[PDB]
Amino acid sequence: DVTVVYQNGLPVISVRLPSRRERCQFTLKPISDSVGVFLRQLQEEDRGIDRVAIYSPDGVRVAASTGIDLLLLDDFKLVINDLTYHVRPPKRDLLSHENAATLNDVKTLVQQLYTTLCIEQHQLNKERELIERLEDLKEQLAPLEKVRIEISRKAEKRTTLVLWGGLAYMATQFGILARLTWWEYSWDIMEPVTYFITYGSAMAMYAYFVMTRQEYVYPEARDRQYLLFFHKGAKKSRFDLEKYNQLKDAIAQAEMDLKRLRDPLQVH
Amino acid sequence: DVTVVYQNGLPVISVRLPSRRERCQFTLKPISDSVGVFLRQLQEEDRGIDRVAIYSPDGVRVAASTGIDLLLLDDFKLVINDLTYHVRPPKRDLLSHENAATLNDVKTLVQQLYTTLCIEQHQLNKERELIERLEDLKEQLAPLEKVRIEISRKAEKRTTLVLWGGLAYMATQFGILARLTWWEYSWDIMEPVTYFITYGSAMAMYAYFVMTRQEYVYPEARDRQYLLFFHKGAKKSRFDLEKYNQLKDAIAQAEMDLKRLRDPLQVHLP
Amino acid sequence: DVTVVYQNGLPVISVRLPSRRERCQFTLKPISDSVGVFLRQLQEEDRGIDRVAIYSPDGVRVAASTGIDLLLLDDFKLVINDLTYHVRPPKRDLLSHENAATLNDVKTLVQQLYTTLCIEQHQLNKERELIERLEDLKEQLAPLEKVRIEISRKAEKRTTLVLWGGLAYMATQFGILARLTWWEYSWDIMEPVTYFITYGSAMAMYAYFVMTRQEYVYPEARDRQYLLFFHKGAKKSRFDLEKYNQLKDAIAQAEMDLKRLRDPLQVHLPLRQ
Amino acid sequence: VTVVYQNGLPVISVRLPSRRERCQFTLKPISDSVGVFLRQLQEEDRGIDRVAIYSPDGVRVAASTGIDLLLLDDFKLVINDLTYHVRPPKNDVKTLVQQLYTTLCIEQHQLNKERELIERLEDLKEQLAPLEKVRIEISRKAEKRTTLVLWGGLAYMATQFGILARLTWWEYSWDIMEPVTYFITYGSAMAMYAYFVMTRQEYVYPEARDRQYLLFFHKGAKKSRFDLEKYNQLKDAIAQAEMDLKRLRD
Amino acid sequence: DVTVVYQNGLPVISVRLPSRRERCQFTLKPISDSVGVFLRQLQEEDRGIDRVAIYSPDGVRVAASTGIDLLLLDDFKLVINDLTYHVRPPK
Amino acid sequence: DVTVVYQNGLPVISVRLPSRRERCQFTLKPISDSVGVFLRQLQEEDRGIDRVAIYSPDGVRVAASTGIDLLLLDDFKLVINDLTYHVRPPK
Amino acid sequence: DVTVVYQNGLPVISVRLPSRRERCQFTLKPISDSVGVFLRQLQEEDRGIDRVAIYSPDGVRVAASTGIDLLLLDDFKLVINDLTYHVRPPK
Amino acid sequence: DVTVVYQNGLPVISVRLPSRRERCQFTLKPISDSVGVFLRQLQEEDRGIDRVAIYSPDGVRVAASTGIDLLLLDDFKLVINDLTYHVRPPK
Amino acid sequence: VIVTRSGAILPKPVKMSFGLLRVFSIVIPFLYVGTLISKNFAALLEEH
Amino acid sequence: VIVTRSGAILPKPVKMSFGLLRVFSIVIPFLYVGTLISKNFAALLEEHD
Amino acid sequence: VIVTRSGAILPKPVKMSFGLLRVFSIVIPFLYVGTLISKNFAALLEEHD
Amino acid sequence: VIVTRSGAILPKPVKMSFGLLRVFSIVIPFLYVGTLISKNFAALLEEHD
Ligand SMILES: [Ca+2]
Repeated sequence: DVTVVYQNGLPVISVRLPSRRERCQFTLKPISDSVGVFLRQLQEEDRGIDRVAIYSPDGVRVAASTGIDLLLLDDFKLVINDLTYHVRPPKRDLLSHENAATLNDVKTLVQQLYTTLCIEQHQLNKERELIERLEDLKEQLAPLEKVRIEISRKAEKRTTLVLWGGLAYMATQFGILARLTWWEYSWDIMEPVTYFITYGSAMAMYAYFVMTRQEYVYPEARDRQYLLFFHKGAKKSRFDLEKYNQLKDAIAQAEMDLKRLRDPLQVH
Repeated sequence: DVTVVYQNGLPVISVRLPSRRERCQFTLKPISDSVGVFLRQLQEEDRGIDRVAIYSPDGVRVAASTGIDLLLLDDFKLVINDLTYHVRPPKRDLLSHENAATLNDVKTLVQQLYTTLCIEQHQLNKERELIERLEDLKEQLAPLEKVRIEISRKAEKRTTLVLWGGLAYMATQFGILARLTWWEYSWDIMEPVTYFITYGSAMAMYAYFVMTRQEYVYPEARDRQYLLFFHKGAKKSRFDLEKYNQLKDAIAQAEMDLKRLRDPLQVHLP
Repeated sequence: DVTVVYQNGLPVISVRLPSRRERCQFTLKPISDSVGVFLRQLQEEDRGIDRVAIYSPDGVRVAASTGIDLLLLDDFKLVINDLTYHVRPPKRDLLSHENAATLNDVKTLVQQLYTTLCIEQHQLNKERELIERLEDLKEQLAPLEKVRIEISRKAEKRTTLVLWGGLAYMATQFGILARLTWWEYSWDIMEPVTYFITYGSAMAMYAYFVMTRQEYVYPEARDRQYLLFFHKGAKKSRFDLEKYNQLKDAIAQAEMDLKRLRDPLQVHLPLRQ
Repeated sequence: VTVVYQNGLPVISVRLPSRRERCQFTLKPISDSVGVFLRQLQEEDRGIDRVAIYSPDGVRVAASTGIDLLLLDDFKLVINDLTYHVRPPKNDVKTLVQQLYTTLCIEQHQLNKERELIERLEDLKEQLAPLEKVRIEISRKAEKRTTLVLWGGLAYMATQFGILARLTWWEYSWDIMEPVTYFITYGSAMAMYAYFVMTRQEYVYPEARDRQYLLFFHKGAKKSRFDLEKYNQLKDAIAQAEMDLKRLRD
Repeated sequence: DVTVVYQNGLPVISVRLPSRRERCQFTLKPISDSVGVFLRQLQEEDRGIDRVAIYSPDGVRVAASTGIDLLLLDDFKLVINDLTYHVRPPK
Repeated sequence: DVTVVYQNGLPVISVRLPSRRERCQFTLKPISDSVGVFLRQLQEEDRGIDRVAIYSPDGVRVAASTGIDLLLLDDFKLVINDLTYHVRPPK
Repeated sequence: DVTVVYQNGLPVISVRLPSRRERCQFTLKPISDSVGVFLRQLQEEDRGIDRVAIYSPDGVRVAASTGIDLLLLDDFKLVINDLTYHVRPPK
Repeated sequence: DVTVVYQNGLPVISVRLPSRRERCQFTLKPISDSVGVFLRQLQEEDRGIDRVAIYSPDGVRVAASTGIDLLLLDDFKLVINDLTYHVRPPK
Repeated sequence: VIVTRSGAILPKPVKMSFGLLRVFSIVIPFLYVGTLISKNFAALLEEH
Repeated sequence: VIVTRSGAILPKPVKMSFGLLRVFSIVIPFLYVGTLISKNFAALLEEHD
Repeated sequence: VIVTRSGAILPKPVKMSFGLLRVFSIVIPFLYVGTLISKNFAALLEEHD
Repeated sequence: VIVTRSGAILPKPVKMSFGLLRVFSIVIPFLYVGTLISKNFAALLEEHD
């Protein structure tokens, strides 16, 4: 006989092939496969089938365009070579053709399966495991923070010593010309010296563009100098500078995954 | 005896082969390969093998499109030529019978409800509705396009006239200040005039900041001039720019939603 | 006698075929199907059909790429090998004005219940196909980078030399005024030239803005000149570049898709788009 | 032999016995297998008397398995007589029923959240107004005190012009006030550097007034006892609710 | 119906092809043509047929390498798609 | 009007070509050629014609695999798109 | 059951094929045909049979180059798929 | 055990093939067939075996065009995949 | 910078009410009171 | 600025048609206008004063 | 600038503790050092050349 | 910005190929060529008159 039973979410159709007289089972996908793919998959399995076709129970051939899901709603007649097999094992037991009466069995099944499988404890287990990871990551960083702060507190002082040294440079260069050119000296000698200092500053601000590949602005130079004092100063203390920005880029993702899990809009 | 060992989260099948009395191992993924790919590979590896089959514990034949993880639940017979090897992979399934029948009864009923009232056709209907609404709004943009592009080329021509009239001003000063330091005066007379012009310029660049709340950057004082000429022209050309703005804003949302719906990672449409 | 019946919200046509002399039934999709492959299916069901045609009884021939819902309202003529039929569909009612306030939400609920059950064995398939496609695009990229590196070894070098040449100009203009004011001529006769060099610099900075819409910032100038030298040299080496940047965009799209696929496969949190 | 896929491809390089040539191969993990690997190997050279890849358990692996299925473990590479060991670089139903359970409890939960979010968005706007009435007046005072700084800096710009303009045309000629007019410019440069080093911000015009605005606002926020820590909490909690109610719609 | 005519010794078989219902006639060299040639000409002229066979003693099946000079001794059934024409030859 | 000449021991078919108005001739070895081989040749020579058929015994049609040397025993209505050529082969 | 009966100087073999459950006959030319051709007229008359072989001394296989008449002098076993028919041709 | 038996005036070699663990007998026609025909009837009959050769003077591979009449006068060690069968001919 | 991300056009830029006279009727008295104190200071510098 | 986010190369930017001719054809005549507009200025201010 | 994208108010920008007197007390002493270093370099340069 | 959004630290910026000792020896030879061509011109226009 030809039967079909639902295993593992899918229909399984058994059939009796003519050559070697042995049965076979076909596990066929209802939503994607047409009834042409199934009749190709029969002839793949036993090449001795010349004519194989599927009939609606009232005559007409169910042609090879329709779906398996459209075809397992009602019964049908399989015809292999000469024999017949009228197969009516689909057994669609749902007798409603109604919306809510069929939908409210799904909540019964899912709410039974929510209680039988202890899943709310699994959800709280995952919500525990995430912070269990995050507090390991907060403690790997915690003793090694106290050398990064040590390097930063020195590089800050060196950058501040650069900045006020530059302001002292301008405070001295003002005073040299102020002392000379008003009363100690002439004015008409200190005019080209002034012009050439003002042009040499424009030359050095271009040499800084050449030697650095960026523009000379005030807050885009002291940050470069701070970082260049940080990496040299952290060569000497040797605290695995790649491990720090490897650890931060994992705590900043577990911390985001906790925010995306605890989102009160969706019940996780 | 044919052995199956789980290695690395995958199966490994060691088989004795007939054409050379040796053993070979086959590694295959249970999520993509099927029965008819494993027997095809076993058919490819040796030549003297000429009949291959996989049976059930019963006599029935497992076909050539069954998934491997739908085959590694129970033990199974492998038929090579005239022998019959019996294989028993380890039962690891960890899901009881009612706990494997309930979710099955959910899946079959959801599939029947999906098939019964053609949900995929209503699904394709929504994409049809979006692809018609998007076109009927892009067509309503088309009368305003010519009305925009004429006032836009007008405002671009006027701001081009303004930009070149800046440089004409920049040159006609350099002519005056070059004649009168060298020909019919000297530099001792026109020395402070250049200083007060270069200081009045630095004060007018502050008055520009006092009027409009931005600095005198060269593109930033071009975009403002162009857009202000655009509005003072487009008021007198008398088209309702709110119907341009609202509709052009609605286009890039009704298309972004369509791109979100045609996402090839997030299955909605077949 | 050819009938079009609506079963389960779908048209089902029963056509008589000449060879096996049997009626066959087609389940046509209304929205996502055309007439030109309906006729292809009708030819696939029976090899005996020489010519098959279909048209409105007052027009000439309905063409391909016509949706079924346009065709499926007139009583239209069908033509098989030497025979003619004229078929009429039934009129369709509509209950959806009040009765489907539930039903339009039922459909959207059951579609969510399907995409809950479906997506697990889809994400893995799309991820494996995508990681195959990414390596295909990498293998196709790997020879073509050689001509690009060959161009960018030289178009970089000319930009470096024009930067150092500008610095050389800025040095020589410092020199030729120093020697002409401290050794040969006065300062008080080479002062207006000294003024107009600065003024002409301030005017050339404006003419650069009028030519191309740039502010003339120092990194915004060499990175405009580098692209001009690069597309100059791309004519010289006859490099094909649209395939290159299209291929790079096709790799970046796959990288973005893998970055989104990291989240449901490993964290089992929802996906964003 | 060695395996490095820093290139994206695992570079293997093997030599046959008694050759001089250390041939290197490119093999994909996704569309390459053992078979065409051995074919690319054996079209090159002549020492193809034997070729095999055994497992570390001695057994032959089949020549149609995947490369990423191969190099994830070790393998004994065997050519005609020589042995190369390789050192390469080394609940799903519960989640489904959780997704299937939370598919049913969204249509009620979003409706249970929307009215609560409308309730809180109304209560916070009830909270806001007796603070907003004070804040608009304090902001108006800060606006007036900032505007009187802008037009007062314009006054210094317009007064320095006059004091440099009367001398150099009536009393003190240009040749004995030009050093004054250079050093006012250089003192205007030193002050622009000192504003940088003293406030850690570049001296640009639209940021300096929005620096002085916040000073003229936080001097007046305490002197009229505006509890600003309440105001930037309510203004955060309204917009955070509104971004959620935008998400409940689509 | 099927008619077989000895035209100067050469047999000519007139069979009604079921695609377009007009008869077609076939002529056979009775030594160099076998059953496998005649049935291939049936499937090659008309293409709407997909099963054809020749049953001589009314029980069993003639193979695809019998010469027609051995088949025309006796009467044989000829099946087409769902039809069974019993042709009687001249002797 | 068709007049067929036997030549070198084989017939030479003279066809009025009705699209481009000429009268062409062929050379046919009817073992590796046949009737349908000839019907290919009229669409290849005169590419302005599309419908062609051969009705030999004044009733019915010939296959596309019978030889012309086997066709010599009967007349044939050689018909092209909208015409008729009711000719008898040379003997 | 498989039988061999002489007809007009050629042996006729009647075998029951397993795809349809019909009997089929084969007429062999014993001198110019080998066993390697008789085993190929079974698999194309019926594509459903995949391993067919002949055992002449009832223990060992016969390769596919032995002439048909050497096989016909002494009885043998024809194996089709899984069935073993024990034949005995006469003198 | 490779055996050569004369019957009907012809040698019938019996070889054990390793795919199906069972024997296979041949039929050699020594005047017509050469060594190469006998070597082709091993890789045709069983496609599992892949290297085969003949060592008659115990030293060398015998040439691929030797007649069996120029082979059976001594022994010939036959190699299959890795197995060596020393044969002895009847005289 | 003239168009938004969606291709829409930016709104009309703001201008202060009657403003050019507001910036022009401040510079002139502050240019005269920068001129008066010039003489008021210089005629005392040329005495002390 | 050279490469995009993906790694692709930015297209060749536009250059103005007859641009460097159009800058000098506006500089030079207005240099002559700024010459003639103040050669006739000092003579007039000397004639009146 | 003054208002966050939600609508809040930015906190107070940090001034330097004892702000202006550090500038006023680095400018003056190095101005006197530049005062001394000019005349006591001119006293070297004027008499040897 | 020296610290990214995840709190990490930006990579090291690099000085180029002893640039300090070749900018210093490219600003000098062009200055020497400049004073040479300036003396050449200030003599050549005196010889040209
Ligand atoms: Ca001066």
